[PDB]
Parts: sequence; structure tokens; C-alpha cells
Amino acid sequence: GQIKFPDGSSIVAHVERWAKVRGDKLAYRFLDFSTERDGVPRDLTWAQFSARNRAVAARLQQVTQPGDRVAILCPQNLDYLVAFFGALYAGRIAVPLFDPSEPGHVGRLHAVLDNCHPSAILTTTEAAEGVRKFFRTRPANQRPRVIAVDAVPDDVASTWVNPDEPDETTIAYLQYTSRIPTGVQITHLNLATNVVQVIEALEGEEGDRGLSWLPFFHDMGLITALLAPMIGHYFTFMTPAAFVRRPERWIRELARKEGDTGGTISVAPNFAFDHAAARGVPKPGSPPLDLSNVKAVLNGSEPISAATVRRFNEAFGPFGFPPKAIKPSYGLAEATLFVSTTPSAEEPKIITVDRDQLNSGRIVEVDADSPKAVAQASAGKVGIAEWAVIVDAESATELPDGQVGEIWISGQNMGTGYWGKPEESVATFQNILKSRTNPSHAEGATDDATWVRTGDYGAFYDGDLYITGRVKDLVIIDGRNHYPQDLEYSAQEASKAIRTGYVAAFSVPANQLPDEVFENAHSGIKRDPDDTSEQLVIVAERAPDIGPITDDIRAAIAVRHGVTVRDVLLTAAGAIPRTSSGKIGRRACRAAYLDGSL
Repeated sequence: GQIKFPDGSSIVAHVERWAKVRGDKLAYRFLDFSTERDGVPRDLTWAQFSARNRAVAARLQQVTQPGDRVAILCPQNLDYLVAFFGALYAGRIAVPLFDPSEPGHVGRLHAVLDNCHPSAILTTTEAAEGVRKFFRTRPANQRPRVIAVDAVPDDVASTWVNPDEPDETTIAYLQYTSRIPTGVQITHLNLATNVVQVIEALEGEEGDRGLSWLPFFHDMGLITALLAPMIGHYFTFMTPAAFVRRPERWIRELARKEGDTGGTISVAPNFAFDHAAARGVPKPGSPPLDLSNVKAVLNGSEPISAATVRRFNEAFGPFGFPPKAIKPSYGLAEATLFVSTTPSAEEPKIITVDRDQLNSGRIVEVDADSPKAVAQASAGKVGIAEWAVIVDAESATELPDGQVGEIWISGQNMGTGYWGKPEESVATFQNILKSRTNPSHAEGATDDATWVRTGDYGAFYDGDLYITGRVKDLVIIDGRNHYPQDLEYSAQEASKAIRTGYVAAFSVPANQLPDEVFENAHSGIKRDPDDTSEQLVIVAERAPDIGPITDDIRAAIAVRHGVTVRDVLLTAAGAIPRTSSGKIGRRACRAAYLDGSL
């Protein structure tokens, strides 16, 4: 009926079965935008695919003990996938990570390795010395063996032994998300379950194509690549760097290829759509572009702007892109990826709700032209055999539809906890819902089941799930609540000097505010060391005279919201702290303001 796999079932064997049936057929396709001019399809067949997995696994089994953790440090390549699957084949724990020769940020990776203590490192000959230099910075006591995956001979596959059948508790891999790092424990069960949850939600036919430029070290990027080998189908990808430079590459891959059966499926964050809108439109001397075939492009991992949807359809619509193609979706790493998505036959639902009531917790529609209106885009309906409920965090009781609360999630796809963090694991992953309500969005789930606290505010409305954002990023000032995305939207629209989606809004205790703020007359707050009250701060990058810019922002937010901005900090482009996925670190940006920067 609902996601019950037979006993003894395992992925290594499942992919191997497909590998025997699809033998000479294409498994993965990598588009190389490197020194070559434009595109180099690098292909890996099922036969090659299976062969390398077993070969790498054979070397892993000799050099690593079962239960040990295996880190994958590779740029985006076929070998990244050969390395991951190899870890599963060997029976070890994969730990997806990135190339330490990436533009800075490899100091953060020290911290991750500190959490899981990997016994071995998988990399490529290209990135190997970089990994060597990287680890030279760490003590010798922790220096795990490094294996170049492309360098391992195919003949080593001969000594491979299939690992023992997994149980309900067996950890498949550690998915790290974003002060100390948190690896989520994802079992083999979590992996197979969510893959099944996604495929049923996608309604994929046997003619569809699929593609992603997203990084594999990101949960949204990883499972998307892991989808294809379990369905039988092929999967084509490129590097994220390739997309940022020429977003037209992605659309061209989305566009109808000559003579295919089905539509294209992909996923990408909200900011990518805006990116693809400006720079991703083809030049006039390029061949014709037909986007009519696109089935579903999922938009997730960050709050989706109705503007981005309107802008994108406006841009690629004339090329035949359907409006029902954009599929807003919600999910997290604690679900390993997927929680809810917009149904496959449907248009994306974007609503507009009263601002003041939203800040009070109620979801109530209002006309879009109304002065207090905030656009809200649905994440659609919850995935199969998993449940999402709106709860009162303090009372652990299910709230009625239309009222905002913390989102709790439960399902077989949910992780078993955080690696090496026992206390936090219990508080987050083990919670029981003490009370249900009228149509109980938890219906179908056992009264005794554990719920995972997502840490996000949300609500249910007219059959769709809406995510209002994170509890941690909520801006409370002087007794009234503010959603930070709302403030920065009003801020960026105030001055054209502000790079778009470069803004971060937060609150700081008045006593902590810098001395400069109190010396500034235009602030409106004076310095009392005994004042612990939260004050609004807004930080924004300067797209390619502070005085007028700050005042416009101060005025616009003051008028639309009713809060006074105490400090507006303009930095150079790219200065604002971000994360792995490319999203703004809010609270991390706050810290960067308080510890001071440039």
C-alpha cells in the first residue's frame, strides 16, 4: 500500500539489477563547459557505472572498516557519483562534501570533518593535491587515506564482496546542512522512501528527460542525481559554475531536444529563475528555442517570490514555456529532501494576504493592489506517506487551518538524528503530537509516531501548504512581528542602488548597536547601556552617496511597516555572508554586523 519494502531489499543490488538490464544504455551524462568551447557530452554507461562502483568499493572494503565514514571531496564530475555509489557499494557511510580548491570557504569544511572524523577520502586526480595541501593544515593525527577514484583500475572489482542486508536503523550517508555543523543521519530506508515519494509526486512517464546543475553536496542536488539510477532512467548534469556564467545553457537543456518523447524535469532555487530571466534569454542570432515541452521545473529550498514567477514566465513564455511548468516545492534535509510539491497537473498558486494579520498569525486573503498585501506562494500538497502539521510549539497541539505555527513533519523518510549530537537530536527528531484537530493533517499516521521539528513557521490554506519562513529569522521589534523577507523586499524596492536579493534584515539589542549609530542624528535612538531592546538593522550589497539611499530605505519601510530602521549598512557586492546552497545566511549576517566588517 504505502512504502513498505520487502525484507533484505538493498539499493546496491537494485541498481545492479538495473545495471544488468540497461547494460549498454546511458546512465549519467556530464556536460563539460571547461577549456572546451561549448559542451562535451561525457557519458557513463550502466555497464561502466556498475563496474566502477564495484572497483572503488573493493578498494574501500580493504582500506576501511564497516561503520566508518567516507568523505567525498570532488568537484562536479562523474567520479563524484562513482564515489558516492561506491561508498554504498562498499557498505561504508558516504559524507558528501566539496572540492577544497573552491573559491575560499574551505575553512568551514575543516569543521565538518571535525564532526564525523572520516576514515577515508575520495577525490579525483585533478583535486587530489588540493586535498593534500588542505589536510596539511590539519594535524597529522587526523589524516585519513586519500584515494583517487578515476585512478582505481576496473580489475579491482573482482575482489568486491556485497555487504550484508541493511536494517531499519542503518545509516546510508550524512547530509550536512546549515554555529557548529549538523550532519543529518539518513538511513538507506530514508533514501529509498523519499526517492519513492518524489517519483510518485513527479508522475514521470517513460519518455521524460531530467537535468540539474545543482551541486551534489546539497540535499536538493544529491537526491536529484540519485533519482535516475533507481528508476532505470538516465540523468544529465553540469557544474553550478557553468550555469551562473551562461544561464542559457540550462534553458537550452530544458528546451525540446530534437526527437524526444517527453518533457524535461529539473529543479532550482528561486533566485536562479531571476538569474535565468535576465542573462538566460538567448541572443537574437541563436537557433530557435522551444520550451513548450517542459513538464515540471521545481522551485524550492528558498522562499519563492511571485515577482520571480511573473518575471520568468514573462521572459520565457514567448518561447512557449507553459505557466503550469513552474512547480513550487518545499523540503529539508531532515526529510532527506522532499516534503511537499505542487501537483503535476496544476498552475502554481500564488495568493495575497493581509500583512498585519499575517504578523498576528492569521492567513486572510486580500486584493493584490491593497496597501497591506504580501504575496504568498503555495508549496502545494504534502508528499505520499508523509505528514506535515501546524503546531503550537509550546503546547504541542495541532492548529486549525489558516493560522500560522511551527511546521512539524513525520514519515519514514525522516532522518534518525544528527551525527554526534545526541541532545539536539532528541529535541528535534523526537516529538509527539499531543493533540489533533478537525481534519487532522496527521491522519493516516500512528498516534505513537515521532514528529520532526522543522524550525519553520507555516500554515495550511484552502488545501495548500504555505511556508511563511523561519522562526529563527523572525524580526520582533517593539511588540510587533515582522517577516524578514517582507522587510528586505520593501527595502530593495526603495532604492535601485541595492543589488537584488542581496539584502538581509534582522534585529539587534539597542545596547549592542555600534557607537556610530547613536552619533548619527538620523537614526532616532540614543545610547542607554541598560537598553536591551531589539532594533532593526538592514544590510545590503551595492550593485555595479549613502545619505539619500539610507533615507529612502528608512522612509519606505517606516511607511509600509511602522518600524524605524536604525542603521543601514551598504557593503561591496558579494560581501554579504551566504551558505553552501547560495542562500543568504541571515543570523550569520547579523553576527558579521556585530563583530564588525569593513
